[PDB]
Amino acid sequence: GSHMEDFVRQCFNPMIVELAEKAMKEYGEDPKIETNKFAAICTHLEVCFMYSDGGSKHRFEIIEGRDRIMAWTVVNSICNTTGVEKPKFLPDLYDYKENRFIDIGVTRREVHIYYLEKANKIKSEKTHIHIFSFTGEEMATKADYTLDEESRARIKTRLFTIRQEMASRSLWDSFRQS
DNA sequence: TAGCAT
Ligand SMILES: [Mn+2]
Repeated sequence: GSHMEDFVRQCFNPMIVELAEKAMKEYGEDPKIETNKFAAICTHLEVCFMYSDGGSKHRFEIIEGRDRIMAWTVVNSICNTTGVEKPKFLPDLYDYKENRFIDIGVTRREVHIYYLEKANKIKSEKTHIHIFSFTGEEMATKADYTLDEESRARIKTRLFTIRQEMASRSLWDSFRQS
């Protein structure tokens, strides 16, 4: 029974917490033990949903948050109807305005470190990468940041708030260093 | 699978 687990459950809304729990269990893993992975998955979900709220109403197909089988089904429907390349790893959103998949990532390292790791470990060229840090930096493919500044700014604000909440509980050093 | 580790 870790502090980190009880922190996560009062920091994120129940719908995000339930989707996180399902994602770790769908891959046979324990929120109670892998508490840093629990917090990261909740963080990734919250950013993806905040990001999809930033568009015009029909702009994005949400992939993140669905059962894996249904996620790939929706990816195949997009690739078959748009002709866009089928990504190798499950993306987070599909941008109907710019006709591309987006993979969002959140990092406690310098933004470019995770960006470059993603820009290889995913290879599948045409997928747009958008990285956010817990210090208010972002980095996106071709410096194309997809949303208005206000929509990205509220994401950066929320991430710094998660950081301060973890730090005020002495969970940040453990989280940052794991 | 998240993303930090290696
Ligand atoms: Mn992602």
